[PDB]
This record gives sequence, structure tokens and C-alpha cells, in this order.
Amino acid sequence: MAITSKKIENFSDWYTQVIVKSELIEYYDISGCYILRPAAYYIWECVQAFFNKEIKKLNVENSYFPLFVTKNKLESPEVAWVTKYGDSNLPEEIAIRPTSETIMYSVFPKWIRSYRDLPLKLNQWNTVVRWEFKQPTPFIRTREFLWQEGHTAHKNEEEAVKLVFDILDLYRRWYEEYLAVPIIKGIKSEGEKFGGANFTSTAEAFISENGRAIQAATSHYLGTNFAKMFKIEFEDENEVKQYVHQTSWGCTTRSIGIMIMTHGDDKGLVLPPNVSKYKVVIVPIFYKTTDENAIHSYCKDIEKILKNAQINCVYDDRASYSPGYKFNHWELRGIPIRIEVGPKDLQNNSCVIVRRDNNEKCNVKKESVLLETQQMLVDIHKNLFLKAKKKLDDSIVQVTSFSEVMNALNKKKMVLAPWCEDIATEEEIKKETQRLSLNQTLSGAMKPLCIPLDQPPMPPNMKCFWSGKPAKRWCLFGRSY
Amino acid sequence: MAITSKKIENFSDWYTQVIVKSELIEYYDISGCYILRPAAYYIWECVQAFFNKEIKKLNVENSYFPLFVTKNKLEKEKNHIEGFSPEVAWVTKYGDSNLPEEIAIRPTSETIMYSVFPKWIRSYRDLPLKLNQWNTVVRWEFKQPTPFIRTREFLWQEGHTAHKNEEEAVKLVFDILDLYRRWYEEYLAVPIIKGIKSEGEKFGGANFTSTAEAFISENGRAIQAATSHYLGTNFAKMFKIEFEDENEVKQYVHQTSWGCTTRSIGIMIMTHGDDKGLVLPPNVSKYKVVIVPIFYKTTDENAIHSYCKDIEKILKNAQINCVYDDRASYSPGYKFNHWELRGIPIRIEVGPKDLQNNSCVIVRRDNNEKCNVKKESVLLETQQMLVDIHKNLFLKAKKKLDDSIVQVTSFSEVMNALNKKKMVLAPWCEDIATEEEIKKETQRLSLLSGAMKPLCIPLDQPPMPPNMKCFWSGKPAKRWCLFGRSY
Ligand SMILES: Cc1cc(N2CC[C@@](CO)(C3CC3)C2=O)cc(C(=O)NCc2cc(F)cc(-c3cnn(C)c3)c2)n1
Ligand SMILES: Cc1cc(N2CC[C@@](CO)(C3CC3)C2=O)cc(C(=O)NCc2cc(F)cc(-c3cnn(C)c3)c2)n1
Ligand code: PRO
Ligand code: PRO
Ligand SMILES: [Cl-]
Ligand SMILES: [Cl-]
Ligand SMILES: [Cl-]
Ligand SMILES: [Cl-]
Ligand SMILES: [Cl-]
Ligand SMILES: [Cl-]
Repeated sequence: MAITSKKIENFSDWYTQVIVKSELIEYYDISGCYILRPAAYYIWECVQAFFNKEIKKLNVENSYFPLFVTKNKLESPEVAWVTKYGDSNLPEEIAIRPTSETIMYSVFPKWIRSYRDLPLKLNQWNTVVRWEFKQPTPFIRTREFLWQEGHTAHKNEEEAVKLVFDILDLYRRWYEEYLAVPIIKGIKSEGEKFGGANFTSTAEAFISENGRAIQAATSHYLGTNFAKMFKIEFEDENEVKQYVHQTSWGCTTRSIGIMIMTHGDDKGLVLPPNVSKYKVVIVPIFYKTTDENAIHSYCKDIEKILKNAQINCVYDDRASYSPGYKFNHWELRGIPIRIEVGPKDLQNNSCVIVRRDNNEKCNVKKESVLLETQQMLVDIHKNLFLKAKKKLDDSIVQVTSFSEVMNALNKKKMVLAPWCEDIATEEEIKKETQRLSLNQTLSGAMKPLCIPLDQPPMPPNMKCFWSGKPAKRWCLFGRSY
Repeated sequence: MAITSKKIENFSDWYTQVIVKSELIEYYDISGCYILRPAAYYIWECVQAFFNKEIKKLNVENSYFPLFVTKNKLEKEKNHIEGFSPEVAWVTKYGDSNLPEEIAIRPTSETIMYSVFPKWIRSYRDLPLKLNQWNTVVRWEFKQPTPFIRTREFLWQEGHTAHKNEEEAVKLVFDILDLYRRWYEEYLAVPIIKGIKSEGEKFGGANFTSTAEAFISENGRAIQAATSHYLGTNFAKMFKIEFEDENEVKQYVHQTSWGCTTRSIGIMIMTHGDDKGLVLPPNVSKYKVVIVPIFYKTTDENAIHSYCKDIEKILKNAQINCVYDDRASYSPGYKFNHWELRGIPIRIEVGPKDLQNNSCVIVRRDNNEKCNVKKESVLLETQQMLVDIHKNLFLKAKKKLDDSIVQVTSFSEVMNALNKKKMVLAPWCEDIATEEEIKKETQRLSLLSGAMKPLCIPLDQPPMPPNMKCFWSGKPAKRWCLFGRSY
């Protein structure tokens, strides 16, 4: 099979082709739900192992809360409602969790009585259902998805904010160190922040081949807002009752999606080594051999070296298929490294190592196969990240006025604009960009993506690019998913 | 807090007290749904790690399939529908909107996965297909629930394979069965009986169902611990999962299915828990050791603090998780009880008298046996203790299992065995019609249901005399079968 749509030219078709033909995703007769085949679920398992290791160092503990919330306890136009079991009607409808704030925070008071019960730090690896009737995009925007949601309660605001930003850096490492994707850290505007949050912090990603931003992960400071709604109070060290200061943070399998859209090429899936089940595929070339079993033994001992070094590989000894067919088979599926061994290189005690990301063929003696493999795996990651980073940073153009924006938006860029952050302007900007875009399947609108944590200098009397009023801060704007 | 009910005299109240006060579960606003607090979810995490690494050796791969299924796919089922229909949860409203196309929450994932299996299996070159899911399922039963054991929503793994013939599939069925035995014995220290299920108790649509059964001798109740089904070609015919074999002729795949749930946690709790509360196998306790200081007005409290922090660092540099209970507001005895309630396998006490000797007291949660260890060896003895505790928990458990089986030849022996909280081993003709007769008559003579059901036909069969009759019908007995009250 082959990718018959160029990514730069027909992005959404390239994407569906890649995710189905690499065996990541299978479509399902309920739209917005997709089957995660082994190759994608493996990526999820990897980032889950990493994130678990890292949040246990923050003393977060894993737990599992129910899938169902009662109607009253959810007081939304996006929720699947259960009503019957078999043919009998439920006494009252129950909702499938779209998020678990109201499921968890209504039992938090049974656990929190005094300052000696804090901080409470829980995490869930679960599934949520968000039944939006807009159009789905696999991984990026789906009605059922896997995620992790963490929730903490602290005795004050300093501890809670510190954790919000510790989690945000763990999300940075999740994307950069495992998915080789660079992200922009920022604060969400108050029109786009989480409902009930004090502030929402965020990591944003950008798909430059189609000009779209994607929110990669979120860490919210809820403050005492949910504490006052659910009366989560505690006796402090002065016998005074106080409200807990709360955080919640989440990340979903959308991350896999962002990864595919960043590194994928026209040959197919390109996988960062850390998240590929097979890091190496060994492909024999049997033509012109003198001892087929010698080629077998040679490949199998390369295999033994690698997995004795904890490097998982597959030996593709299928006899019917040409070497070229197998090269394409494993390239499509994103295996980062291929080892070719033909009769000349058994004669030389060498083998050819091929990097998936640049297709550079390299002749290495077998004596240093492992070392070279390990080095290349590391370098593959570096290069995937670096290529992505420059692509990200060449996608942001600073503008001082709205008149420069549409042009920048039509070259598939993000605008860094000085903004007064007044909430009424978010919708005005969205509709104006929406109407101007209506002149050549997803939305033309431009929205605040985030106020970046790393700020350029604000010149003295800088006017807001939309309002003409004093500009509060620099904000990223762009089309998104 | 403490356990005020004795396991042997009020089992159900003992159980609810233990699971709540050890901070294992929390009760939820919706009946039959429970919160798994960190201590129980940790056990789930451990057995999941172990099972993942074992099934990956069998070349099973993890996957994730949707939570929902249309009626179209769920009714391709011939007898699967008979088995699961009244407990299926139905989603009818979406936001603020009822749409005709109502969808069901998975009670099990056969009809979800097998509906796409034909797309992935075309040739013998595609076989075997081996998939596993860690997920949640919903079985909304009208009967009243039991935390861990019978819940309306529960966590599990479900594994599903397809093979080119019967030999491969049956071999995998029993390899998975032994992985389940290892789950229970090596991690939960719970002995199980391997067996084959009766025809009336086997999974709907399965050719045969193999099973591990556990028994709670303190209330005479059997609990099905895990199952491994050989589905043969039943689901393959009904879902048209065919493949071209080596001669280019269509065949049906031979399928297996196997599952195990958070029920195992409950089984563990019911096996080892005692009147002091939870008793955890060390493999599934987050903390292996709790250090409690003992303060007497003879020595500096800071010297004891330093000593315990030394011990804690010794243990944590050896990858043994511990906790030093430094809390100044509570007595040592309070801490003893606090941590015995929560099932920590080992407690280390240091006071003045073992600080003077560079030693400490090591106490085992399973038998309260105390040891006096010099500091320089704490580590290794702790290590050995952790192993021995596990084996003790297993061995004790096994013998209460072996003493709980009464072998009978006549129904006249049955009630006296059931009312003495045993399961019976009885010669049985295995005709499906007799299962309901037995259930009803044992319910009617008992004072949770009093019925005894067929549990398993054990793989280990005692010899069967040539003219032995079925204990219930008088017809020639075929095999020995375990009967008991259950959950
Ligand atoms: C996979 C995924 C991840 C996240 N989220 C949430 C934010 C964040 C950022 O980190 C997070 C951790 C919590 C991200 O991961 C949100 C959705 C989602 O909203 N689903 C419902 C749905 C279904 C549908 F068919 C279509 C649309 C839809 C809406 N507009 N358009 C053009 C299409 C929406 N889905
Ligand atoms: C945790 C769990 C595990 C398993 N399963 C099934 C077998 C096995 C072990 O082989 C497995 C698949 C792998 C086990 O784990 C089945 C249930 C369950 O049937 N839930 C519904 C329910 C809810 C309710 F409130 C009450 C009752 C009910 C029915 N009778 N009584 C007296 C009470 C049932 N629950
Ligand atoms: O949906 C969200 O953004 C928050 C964060 C994780 C849990 N709920
Ligand atoms: O419920 C059961 O018993 C089978 C085995 C796992 C999937 N379905
Ligand atoms: Cl892993
Ligand atoms: Cl705490
Ligand atoms: Cl292969
Ligand atoms: Cl195929
Ligand atoms: Cl403590
Ligand atoms: Cl037996």
C-alpha cells in the first residue's frame, strides 16, 4: 500500500491515508469513535509509563472514579445520557463523564478535614465522552477519547500554582522528549479558559503544513471556585476553616495525532524511536546467497544483540515478498531504523543501516551494530525535534495591526499580536476573520491560542492591534482544530 | 478507627468495614459503583504490569476499542444476546437531544471487535491475531451489588485471539489459564482451582469455558476468579471471519476469549483479611515497611528520629518503598493500628532499647511475629521477610481451600456439607436440566442466595468407579464436579 496524497498539497486526505494504512487507526460504524490498533495504543502506553513515573515523584497517586454522574450532580450540551438497562427505564438518567470534576470533588469533603489531609493529589487514566455534533478528526477531535486527568487540593494558592506549572513542564517533556514535538507554553485568554478556572495554562502546537494550532495539554488553576461550589473546606493550623486551592490538568490521545501531523511524510508514518514498538526491522536479501540459513543465522544474531540490549526489533523473513516491498511496508509503518543484510555484507561482516527520517544508507561493521544503532536512535530523535522546532518558529509572524493578519493567516502562519485581552474582542475577532476567510471544511476563524509565558518586550504606548487601546500583552492567534 | 465485626461471625459487615476503613474503596452516589482509592488501584496497577509482560511474551498486543456498540452489531449474536441483553446500558440522549439511533455501552467487546476482524483477516498470513484491552465495562444488573465482587461498572482486561485451527486456540486457552493462576498465586497469594464450566454455566457462544475458582472458607462462598473461553468458530460463522488457507480454500478462524476483573482484589481481601483489617501480599502494597518510633522519657526523641531516617534511607536506596510515621500527635499504639488496618506487610519499631544496641524490631502483619534485627542487616532480613510473608499467606490460604472440599456420593450428604460452609465434590451426569433442579432444591433447604450451583468440573479428576451414579438423577455419572454457594 502507498500514500497517494501529498501532505503539503492535500493535508486531510494525506492524514486519513497515513493513519489507516500505517495500521494506527481503524474506522468504526459510530462516527467520532475510532479503534486504537496496537501501533497507536503502544504510543499511549509509552507516554503513560513516562507520565506515571514523573507524577509519582510529585506524590500524585492513581485512582479510578466512576464512569457515571447523576443529573443533579452535573449542575453539558455535549454529554451522552444513559436511560435504560435492557428494556427497563432508569429511575433517573445518568451521564457518562465528559470530565470528572463533579464526580471527584463531591467526595473530596469526605477525605479533607484539616490541613493534615493536604495536599490531596489524584490522577485517573480513563476514557471520557464528549458528544459534540461538529465534525470529528481522528485523534485530534473525537467523541470518545483516552486521557489522564489529575486533580489536586492544596492548603493555599502558592502550592497549587507551583504544581500547575510543574505539570505543565511534564507536558512539555511528554511532547518534546517522547513525541519529538515542540510546544509553546502560555496562558489562555479568559474567553477560552476552562469553565470555572481561575486561570488555564496550556501547551500549544502548530501544524504548519495546514496552518492550524492544536491545544496539546492543559493545566488549570481552579483556586477556590470549585471549593466553594462543592464546599471543600478544611481546618487550618489556626482552627479557621478555609477553602482548598485546587488544580486539574489533562492530556489525551490527541497527542498521538499531533505527533503524526508533525513528523509524517509522503512515505507515511514517521515515529520517534521512544514510542515505536519496533525500533529496528531486519530485512534479509536472499538473492545470490550460498547458504540461506547463514543469512538467517546472521540476521537472528543481530536480533539477539539488539534485544539483549533491550532494543526491540522484528526480523522480517517473509519469503514471498521482495526486499523493496518490505522496505516500503516498514517505512509506511514508521519503523525508525532498518538493517539490510545481503550476501555481500555477510561476506564482509557488515550490514546497511537506514534511518527512516532521512533515508541515509550507512555501511556499518557488525562488531559495532548495537552502538551505532543506539547512537542513530538518539540522533533520529534530535533531528525530528529540530526540524519541527524551526518549522514552529518560522510559523509565527509578529504584527502590530489587524491589516497584516489575513495575509499571515493565508500563508498558514500564526500571528503574535499586541492585545488588550478584553473578552468582548475575542468573538469580534473570530467573526471578522471568519467572514474575510469566506472567499476561497474547517473554520476560517482565528482565536487567541495563548498568551505565551515567554514574552517579547511591550513597547511603551503600544496599541492593541484590534482595539487601538493600550495593549496588555502579546498573544498568539491562529486558525485551529 | 478499627474493625468492630469479626470476619467469622458477621462476614458482610466485616468486609464493608475493612474495605472502607483501610481506604480501599469509597462509596458513590450511584449504587453498585465504587471509587477505587489509590490503595486498591495500586493492586490493579501491579497485576496489570505483571499480566502485560506475560501476555506480551505470547505476542498479544494491547489495543483500545470504542465504548459504544450499535444494536446492529450486538444482535449478530445468537446466544450472546440471551446472555447479556437485560444488563446492557443504553445511551438515548446526546446533549439535550434524543436521537432514534440508540447505542449500547459495552458489557463485553466480542461484537465490537469481531465486527472489524474480517477487515484484518483475509489470509493464513494474517494469523494468529492476538489483541488485549484494559478497559471498563458496564453490566447494569438489578440484583444488589457487592464491592469488587459484583459491580455494575468494573475494570478488567479482555483478550481476544483468532487462529487457523483448534489446536493453537485450545493451547492458548490453557496458557492464559496458567497466567491467571500465576496472577492469583504469585501476586495475590490466592490459591485457585482450574476447571471446565458446565454447559449451563459456560459463556454464551463459547464452545467451552475454562475457569479459575476461588473459595472463601469464612463464609462458604465460591467466587469465579477468571475465565478463558474457546469460542471455536461460533463467532466466526456469525461474523463471517474467514481466511484463505495455504490451499486457497476459505476457513473460519478459531477464536479464544479471556478476561479477568477487579473482582480479584476482592478475592484477595476476603482470603487474607483478618479481624485487624487488611492483609496485603507485599507485591501489591505500595508501602512494604512502615517505621514507627517508640518514645520513652529516657532518650532524646531526635536520636530516635535520626535512627529511623537512617533505616528509611537504607530501605529506599534498595528500591523498597517505606514510610516513616513521624506524626507527633499520635501514640505508637495508634500508629500500629493505623498501619495494620491498611495492610502494610512489615512494621519496624525503634525505641530506646534497640537504639542502644543498633537494632530494631521487625513485626510481620500476617502473624504478628516479632524479630530483633541489628541495623546492618535490617535490609536483607526485610527482603527475606517480604518473601516469607507471601508464601505464608499462600500456604495458609491453600490449606483452608483443601479443607473446604467435601467429596460426596449422594445428595443426602450435600446440605450438611453446605451448612458447614464447604463446597462438595460430587459425581455428576452433567445434563443441563439438572442444574436448575439442584439450584432450586438447595435454595429451598437453606436458611445472598442459598443455592449451590456447578462451579467447575476440575481438570484434576479423581478416579470414577465404573457404576457410580449421578448424585442427583441416579443416571451414570460422567465426571466429578465442584458444587457450592457463590457470589
Ligand atoms: C480527542 C479530543 C481531545 C480534546 N481536548 C480537550 C482540550 C484538551 C487540550 O489539552 C484537553 C486535555 C483536556 C484536548 O486534549 C477534546 C476533544 C473534543 O472536544 N471532543 C468532542 C468533539 C467531537 C467531535 F466529533 C467534534 C468536535 C469538534 C469541535 N470543534 N470542531 C471543529 C470539531 C469535538 N477531543
Ligand atoms: C466485578 C464483576 C465481575 C464479573 N465477572 C464475571 C466472571 C468473571 C470471572 O470469570 C469474568 C469476566 C472475567 C468475573 O470477573 C461480573 C460482575 C457482574 O456480574 N456485575 C453485574 C452485577 C451487578 C450487581 F449490582 C449485582 C450482580 C449480581 C448477580 N448475582 N448477584 C447475587 C449479584 C451483578 N462484576
Ligand atoms: O478538561 C479539562 O481541561 C480538565 C483538565 C483535566 C480534567 N478536566
Ligand atoms: O466476559 C467474558 O467472560 C469474555 C472473556 C473476556 C471478554 N468476554
Ligand atoms: Cl512500556
Ligand atoms: Cl497527605
Ligand atoms: Cl513478520
Ligand atoms: Cl489484510
Ligand atoms: Cl505519614
Ligand atoms: Cl480438586
